Amino acid sequence: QDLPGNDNSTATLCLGHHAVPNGTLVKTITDDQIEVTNATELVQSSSTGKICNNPHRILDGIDCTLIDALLGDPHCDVFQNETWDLFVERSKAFSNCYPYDVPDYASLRSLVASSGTLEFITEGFTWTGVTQNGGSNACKRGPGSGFFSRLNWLTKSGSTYPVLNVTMPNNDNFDKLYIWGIHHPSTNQEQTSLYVQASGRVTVSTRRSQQTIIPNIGSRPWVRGLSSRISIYWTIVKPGDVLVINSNGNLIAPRGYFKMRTGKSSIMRSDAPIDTCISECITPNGSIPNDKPFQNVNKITYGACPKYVKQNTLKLATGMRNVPEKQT
Amino acid sequence: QDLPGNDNSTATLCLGHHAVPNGTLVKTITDDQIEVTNATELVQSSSTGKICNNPHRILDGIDCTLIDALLGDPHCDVFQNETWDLFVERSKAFSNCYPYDVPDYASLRSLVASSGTLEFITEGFTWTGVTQNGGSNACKRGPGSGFFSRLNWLTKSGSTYPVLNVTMPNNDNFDKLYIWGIHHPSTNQEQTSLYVQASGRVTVSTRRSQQTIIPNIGSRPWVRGLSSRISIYWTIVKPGDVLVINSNGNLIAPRGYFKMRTGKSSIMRSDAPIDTCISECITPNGSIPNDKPFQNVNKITYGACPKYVKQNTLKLATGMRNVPEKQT
Amino acid sequence: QDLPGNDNSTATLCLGHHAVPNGTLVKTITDDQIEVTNATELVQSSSTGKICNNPHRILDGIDCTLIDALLGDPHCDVFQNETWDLFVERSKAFSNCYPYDVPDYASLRSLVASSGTLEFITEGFTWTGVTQNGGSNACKRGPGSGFFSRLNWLTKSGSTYPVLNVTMPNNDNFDKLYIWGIHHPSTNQEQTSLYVQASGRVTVSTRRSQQTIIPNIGSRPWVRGLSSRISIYWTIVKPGDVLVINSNGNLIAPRGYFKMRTGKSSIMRSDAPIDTCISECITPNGSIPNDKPFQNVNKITYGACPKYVKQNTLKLATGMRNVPEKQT
Amino acid sequence: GLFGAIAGFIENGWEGMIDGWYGFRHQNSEGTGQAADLKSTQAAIDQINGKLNRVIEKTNEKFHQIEKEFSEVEGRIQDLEKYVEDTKIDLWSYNAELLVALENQHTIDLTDSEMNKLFEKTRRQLRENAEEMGNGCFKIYHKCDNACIESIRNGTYDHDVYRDEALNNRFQIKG
Amino acid sequence: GLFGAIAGFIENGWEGMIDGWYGFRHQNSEGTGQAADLKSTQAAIDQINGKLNRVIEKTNEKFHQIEKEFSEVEGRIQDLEKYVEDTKIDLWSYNAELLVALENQHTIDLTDSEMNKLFEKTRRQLRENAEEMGNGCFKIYHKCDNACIESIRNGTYDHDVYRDEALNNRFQIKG
Amino acid sequence: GLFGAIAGFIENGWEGMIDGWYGFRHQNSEGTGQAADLKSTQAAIDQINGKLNRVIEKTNEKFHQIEKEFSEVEGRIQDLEKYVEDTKIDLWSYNAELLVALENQHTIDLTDSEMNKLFEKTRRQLRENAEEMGNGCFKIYHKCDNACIESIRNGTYDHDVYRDEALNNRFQIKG
Ligand SMILES: *[C@@H]1O[C@H](CO)[C@@H](O[C@@H]2O[C@H](CO)[C@@H](O[C@@H]3O[C@H](CO)[C@@H](O)[C@H](O)[C@@H]3O)[C@H](O)[C@H]2NC(C)=O)[C@H](O)[C@H]1NC(C)=O
Ligand SMILES: *[C@@H]1O[C@H](CO)[C@@H](O[C@@H]2O[C@H](CO)[C@@H](O[C@@H]3O[C@H](CO)[C@@H](O)[C@H](O)[C@@H]3O)[C@H](O)[C@H]2NC(C)=O)[C@H](O)[C@H]1NC(C)=O
Ligand SMILES: *[C@@H]1O[C@H](CO)[C@@H](O[C@@H]2O[C@H](CO)[C@@H](O[C@@H]3O[C@H](CO)[C@@H](O)[C@H](O)[C@@H]3O)[C@H](O)[C@H]2NC(C)=O)[C@H](O)[C@H]1NC(C)=O
Ligand SMILES: CO[C@]1(C(=O)O)C[C@H](OC(C)=O)[C@@H](NC(C)=O)[C@H]([C@H](O)[C@H](O)CO)O1
Ligand SMILES: CO[C@]1(C(=O)O)C[C@H](OC(C)=O)[C@@H](NC(C)=O)[C@H]([C@H](O)[C@H](O)CO)O1
Ligand SMILES: CO[C@]1(C(=O)O)C[C@H](OC(C)=O)[C@@H](NC(C)=O)[C@H]([C@H](O)[C@H](O)CO)O1
Ligand SMILES: *[C@@H]1O[C@H](CO)[C@@H](O)[C@H](O)[C@H]1NC(C)=O
Ligand SMILES: *[C@@H]1O[C@H](CO)[C@@H](O)[C@H](O)[C@H]1NC(C)=O
Ligand SMILES: *[C@@H]1O[C@H](CO)[C@@H](O)[C@H](O)[C@H]1NC(C)=O
Ligand SMILES: *[C@@H]1O[C@H](CO)[C@@H](O)[C@H](O)[C@H]1NC(C)=O
Ligand SMILES: *[C@@H]1O[C@H](CO)[C@@H](O)[C@H](O)[C@H]1NC(C)=O
Ligand SMILES: *[C@@H]1O[C@H](CO)[C@@H](O)[C@H](O)[C@H]1NC(C)=O
Ligand SMILES: *[C@@H]1O[C@H](CO)[C@@H](O)[C@H](O)[C@H]1NC(C)=O
Ligand SMILES: *[C@@H]1O[C@H](CO)[C@@H](O)[C@H](O)[C@H]1NC(C)=O
Ligand SMILES: *[C@@H]1O[C@H](CO)[C@@H](O)[C@H](O)[C@H]1NC(C)=O
Ligand SMILES: *[C@@H]1O[C@H](CO)[C@@H](O)[C@H](O)[C@H]1NC(C)=O
Ligand SMILES: *[C@@H]1O[C@H](CO)[C@@H](O)[C@H](O)[C@H]1NC(C)=O
Ligand SMILES: *[C@@H]1O[C@H](CO)[C@@H](O)[C@H](O)[C@H]1NC(C)=O
Repeated sequence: QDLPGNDNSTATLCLGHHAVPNGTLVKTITDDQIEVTNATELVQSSSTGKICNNPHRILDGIDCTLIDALLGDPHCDVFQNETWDLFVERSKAFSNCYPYDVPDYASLRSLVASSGTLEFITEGFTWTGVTQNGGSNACKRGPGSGFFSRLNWLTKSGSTYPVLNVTMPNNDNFDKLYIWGIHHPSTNQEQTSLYVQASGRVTVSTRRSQQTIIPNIGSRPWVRGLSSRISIYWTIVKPGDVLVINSNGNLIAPRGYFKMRTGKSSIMRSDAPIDTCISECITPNGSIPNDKPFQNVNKITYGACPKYVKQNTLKLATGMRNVPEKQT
Repeated sequence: QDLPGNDNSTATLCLGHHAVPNGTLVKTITDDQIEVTNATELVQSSSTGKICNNPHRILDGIDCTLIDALLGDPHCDVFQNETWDLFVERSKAFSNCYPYDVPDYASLRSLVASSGTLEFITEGFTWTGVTQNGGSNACKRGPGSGFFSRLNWLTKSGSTYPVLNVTMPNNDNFDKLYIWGIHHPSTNQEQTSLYVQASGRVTVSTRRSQQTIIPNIGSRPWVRGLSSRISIYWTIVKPGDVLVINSNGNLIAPRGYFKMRTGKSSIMRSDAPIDTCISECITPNGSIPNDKPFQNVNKITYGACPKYVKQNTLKLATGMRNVPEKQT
Repeated sequence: QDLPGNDNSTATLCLGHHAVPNGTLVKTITDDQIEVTNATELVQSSSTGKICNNPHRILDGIDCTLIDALLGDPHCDVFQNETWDLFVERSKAFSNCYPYDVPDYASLRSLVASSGTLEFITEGFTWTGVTQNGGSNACKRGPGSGFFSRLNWLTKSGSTYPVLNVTMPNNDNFDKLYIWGIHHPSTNQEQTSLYVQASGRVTVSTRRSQQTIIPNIGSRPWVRGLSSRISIYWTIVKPGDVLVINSNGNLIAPRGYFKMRTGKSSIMRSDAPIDTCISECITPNGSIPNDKPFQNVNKITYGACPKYVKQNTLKLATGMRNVPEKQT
Repeated sequence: GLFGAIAGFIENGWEGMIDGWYGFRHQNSEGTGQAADLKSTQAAIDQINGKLNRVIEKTNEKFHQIEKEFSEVEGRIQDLEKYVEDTKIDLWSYNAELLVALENQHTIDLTDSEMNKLFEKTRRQLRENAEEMGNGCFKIYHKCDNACIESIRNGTYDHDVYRDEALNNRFQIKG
Repeated sequence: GLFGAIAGFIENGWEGMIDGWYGFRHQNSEGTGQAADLKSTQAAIDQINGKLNRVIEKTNEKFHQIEKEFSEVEGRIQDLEKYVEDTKIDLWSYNAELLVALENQHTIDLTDSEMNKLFEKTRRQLRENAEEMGNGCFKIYHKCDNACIESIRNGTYDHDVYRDEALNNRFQIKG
Repeated sequence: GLFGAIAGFIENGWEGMIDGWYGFRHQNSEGTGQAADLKSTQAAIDQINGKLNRVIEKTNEKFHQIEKEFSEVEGRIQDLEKYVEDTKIDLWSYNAELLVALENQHTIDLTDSEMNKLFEKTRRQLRENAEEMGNGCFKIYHKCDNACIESIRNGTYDHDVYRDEALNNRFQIKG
């Protein structure tokens, strides 16, 4: 080997690991505060406060709710034929035309909201024997009286309101959404003055369904100078089917159809400002980054968003236990 | 160093762990019966059999359902202006006044149940031209005829029932719940005898909504001597809004409003006895202790309760594997 | 002690583990592709394409939907008093009798579907003063006119339709399901021709409930030669209760009751072929084996089935890490 | 379990040890004796309690909810009410079952670990003076009276004090 | 994995071993051979089967439920029907994905453990007669024929029989 | 944690080590030095990143859903809407909480393991030439200059080169 390898010394080698002066507390199966070298947060808890207008198509409703934009309140005429990935409805929106109510407002708002288009096609309905285009001063269009742009108020002609019985075939290859309605007079006098018959009736049907609504006379609260109301209804006509509208008074008639589509559109109530930036995840509190798996900003989301959780912090340890060498 | 250790002997040291004669079987990732030194049960599976009357305010309905207590069945007059964290409804409860039905009984029962108060304010409705305070012998109050304490049955005066058109503004800063109704005569004779018009009509509305209900004449089964029925309806009027009640016959009118609130109240169907003890968790089978994380007593709970699970036992090992030394 | 005698040598012993040339990639907490010696699939992803007719009782609807089979469309007379664990409805099914609509079609289809029997008991209703057994040419039974086998169309006798007021007690110890209906004329002339009164009315009630439906005159689309429609309704009568049917025109009367039961029956829309084999799990795509815990064939299942998951493969490692000698 | 001490290289537990979960049994110049080790007993206990406490952490409270028992047959809506609750119950039942399975699995490896950690610790301390008999017992190769055994248990044993005695005994012998 | 034997101090598996999952390879003055170890092979297999069985334990059965495919547009109620089911599917999908992740993670550490437990067991048995070469091979310092190798594998090896031979060979040498 | 090296037989971490997570400090002929070990540092880092990546794997996207904030009191249907969402939130909250708990628990045992694996690896390499002082330090019983220390760290140390020097120093002495 060598010869008498005599140098009798020894050495010491010690294994160890790092430690940091700072260090973060994380939860465990056995402990709920244990300090680790490093951790990363998994709950996103803050919004930018602004709805980024990209990548999705945000339509700002300004002072229109989607239903008034659909019906055609004069002040919402801006929205005709408009489209959206997300329609934002503002707390300030207001109606300002004839007083109406929609029996299942929630379904009609949902149904239009996810269709995502207000594309309207006018059809040639021929109303014979009634006066068309009735309006009201509660729905001023310009200096004059008006009404919902997409609805046609029919009243008597001369001394008679005939039994209207019209039909419109769905000959296209898509579903047609028809919004129609009925007028509820305040007084029997009002009823006979407008529709002659002392009791109106609207029956709208297809091969698949039928709705017959009869009006209801009586005073409601004064809203924009009026105690009358009109209630809104909707009928979807499938390809190949046929619409038959039959009325003997009080019909607020459709002027055509909205076309329906199938996509990712939705609606959101939010007063957040829209801004120019790209963000996938929208929250009514403004966009949030979807880098983290969970979020605690809002349970209402649209887009690729983190999963809403009750917790506002959850730290994933990304380092060993911190056992400091003093702590400095 | 030291000198001759004449004797040079050895020693034996053995490390080990305890074991118990008894020992419990627990489930694992790899085994489903493995015996451990000790375990603790995580599924609570027994009730005391009694609803502790503390900490929540239990109201025992005795022989009143919440809806009869709300309407004011004579025998439930005990409950006027009462309040509850939990209203217990008993299987024995019975109605004993005019036969009625509530079109969405389930919503009205829910709606009142979580409001948690039967606080009633009487308002000055002025009914002109009709006879007020109608009653019936099926709703005996004392020796005489009666009706629901919170409802006012209007019939004609002399030879006429006028068109009632009244209004009551919500000027307070809270929502008002109005319960009203309509009478369905058995015969057309009964209709004209009471309400003169051969067809009644009730329209109750606010700025936001309207309900027009028309009665339905016909014989129903004899219930407490009667084939007639009254159907109950409800209208909430928001602050600043206004109620308008308009009828031309068959109106069962409100005497004021119940005030609504927002809290933790609910309703429970249970025949368990109430007792004096404190328990946070209530089950229709009686209170249960919420020390364990899971429970298997009932899926219906009120209060701080364990999570209902299908399992009736789940043992968490709180000790090592039991490897005893004797045979079996 | 032991005496070596002569040899002086050493030996080498090496511990190791197997490895396979092939080997499967599995996901982990720390890796998402790590190769193991062996794995097993936990997501069932393929159907046989056929509904095995065993162990459950599959009833093939052929060209009848359950509601037409219930009402008694002539072409569905095959199904009278039939029973099922699963009623399969086919995409090809068609109605071919009087045009009808069912206001809550979805509930009636559910309600019958889980009852699982079409057992019909005919009861002795006595209709005095009306013509019974009305039929139509849109519901041909044989060469002649007909109508739903389980319904009885009443029209005037001579010059009068009386007020029908009949009753049928539930004296048995089970619930009785009564399917009844109302006829909606196309024209007022049609109304008076058939039911004399210009406005019909049907009130069907028990001690617990009442439904009063009034008909609606008007033209609907021509369906099998007709613009009229009949709407179908249902009433369950509990043991001890009593049915009272009261009408003054337009009643389509029940001929008896379907008896209800409580079991595991359901309905499924599927065009899969039924075949003879035993399979516990049914999917509208055909039966699938329930050996695996999760499945990805369809979210619609009947029977003992694996839990539907979005994933189409999930491999459970059943072997160690594969660290081969050469490569993989 | 994972470390193979409990029900592993240590053949069985001692029903006799009542004063702690892990411990020592010796034989030495002064007779025989047993003693629990309280540091590892506490380590094992503290972990198991921590684990236990985390599982009993807050029952969340719920007040008005949906109806869950119905007396009439209603159809579409009541079917959803029943389906929302039944899928909620199977999901929480899954959770409970997987939770105690993972937990128990870990509690057995945790206590197996503490057993093995005490074994290793004792090993390290005895240095060249003892040999492992492979059943959890060390053969100490020097005269070790009760105070010597006490210092190994309370962790103050100085191997140097006995190393030449031990090494002579352990190796030299006759080969 | 956690114990660092498989794909750790043991370089790679043996594609050659077909008769069991863990085993031995030796070279002695009489020849060379290989042999599976069936006790650890079975231990690893039994745990993995147990685990496997618990996962295939009961498909629960369900009969009438809610509709899940609709042909008309209805609004509020049908939106809830669709939402109840989609949140049910994402929750079960989460469970499946987390379950095989935890499981696989554990199956690798379990088999790594068995590998290391067999290594330790063999270590303990050879006592002062062998040294660890650090790659899972022991250098046995005494003449060990095939019967000697068989006794190490079947666990009956008596170290005392060879200790003086071994210690002389192992230490003495020339330093 | 399970292996008992970190906050175990290794008393505390070194705030001084900035160039890696695990490492060596020595004291020798030419002095006292320190050095991170990059293979174990990377092993620990790669596992923790893999784990981290799996958790940030796809936010799934959702578009039209149910309403979750209401302004009127409606009864039965709105109660279900609220109940579907609240039971969805408590279930996802449960999942998040249990996920980071299992994860963290494992990240501590994983890094404890790597610490212990490096300790074992160094042990195996030094063979008969060093003794464990029981606090993570080996006492090397032969003259080991800085190149000697660097070969132990870079894993090329040949024990045979020093074995007679070491064994003489380590045993012989005077007993
Ligand atoms: C039925 O009863 C209701 C409630 O009493 C009557 O409603 C009230 O009718 C008056 C007269 O039209 C309304 O007056 C107008 O109010 C506006 C705003 O203050 C003001 O600009 C006009 O100068 C006028 O005062 C009043 O607002 C309205 N109140 C409500 C709550 O609707 C209704 O007229 C009665 N109808 C019949 C036919 O008896
Ligand atoms: C319409 O048809 C129904 C059912 O046939 C008739 O109902 C029945 O009417 C009679 C006479 O009022 C009721 O009699 C009562 O019986 C009780 C004992 O149960 C007795 O205490 C009373 O003094 C009285 O006699 C009978 O209960 C009732 N049955 C049902 C099921 O309601 C109804 O009278 C008919 N109405 C008309 C206008 O034709
Ligand atoms: C009310 O308006 C509707 C729609 O215009 C009318 O419906 C149509 O009525 C005609 C005459 O009965 C139907 O014609 C028949 O069609 C069948 C199939 O082609 C054929 O066999 C007959 O010879 C005849 O042509 C037509 O199909 C029907 N169309 C629709 C969509 O229903 C209805 O007649 C009007 N009613 C009144 C009272 O004015
Ligand atoms: C109160 O006066 C108005 C109004 O609403 O402003 C005038 C209006 O006609 C003009 C000049 O625009 C008239 N429209 C028609 C079609 O008759 C309505 C209608 O009679 C009531 O609204 C019925 O409820 O009443
Ligand atoms: C059958 O006799 C009674 C009754 O119910 O007891 C008498 C009752 O008046 C008395 C004396 O209390 C009367 N009430 C009124 C307001 O007319 C009612 C009512 O006519 C029917 O209930 C209509 O359906 O009928
Ligand atoms: C169009 O002609 C028919 C028909 O449906 O075929 C003839 C039918 O009677 C014969 C001969 O079967 C008749 N049934 C009755 C009970 O009157 C109906 C009925 O009047 C309408 O359907 C009302 O809507 O009309
Ligand atoms: C802490 O962990 C996160 C995620 O692994 C990482 O981005 C960050 O750099 C770490 N901190 C340090 C100081 O390494
Ligand atoms: C809406 O779009 C349709 C389809 O192209 C078109 O015919 C119609 O005139 C449009 N109207 C408006 C106001 O844009
Ligand atoms: C988000 O918005 C809701 C409702 O507007 C509010 O209660 C919540 O605290 C907000 N959170 C954040 C992080 O903005
Ligand atoms: C068993 O475990 C439970 C919970 O840790 C504890 O209360 C009980 O005292 C234990 N049993 C014994 C005998 O230690
Ligand atoms: C109910 O409470 C209101 C409000 O204080 C009170 O005015 C009313 O008279 C009370 N009536 C009864 C029966 O307590
Ligand atoms: C609780 O009550 C329900 C219904 O009353 C019953 O089926 C259940 O078995 C009871 N369980 C216990 C533990 O009381
Ligand atoms: C792979 O694992 C499955 C389940 O344990 C088993 O059936 C199969 O035989 C295994 N493959 C081999 C080659 O052992
Ligand atoms: C249906 O079953 C009932 C009950 O046994 C029987 O009376 C009736 O006649 C049956 N009808 C047919 C067509 O099977
Ligand atoms: C099952 O059927 C559905 C609808 O018919 C289809 O989209 C799906 O891909 C099918 N899957 C299999 C495995 O057959
Ligand atoms: C350890 O044991 C020895 C012998 O009993 C005693 O002198 C010494 O002080 C003990 N040390 C501690 C810390 O108990
Ligand atoms: C172990 O191996 C030896 C040599 O083959 C043999 O004599 C002995 O009986 C074996 N023992 C067992 C239990 O197989
Ligand atoms: C290890 O260290 C020695 C001394 O510095 C050096 O000669 C040798 O080449 C190193 N080997 C490697 C692979 O770094």
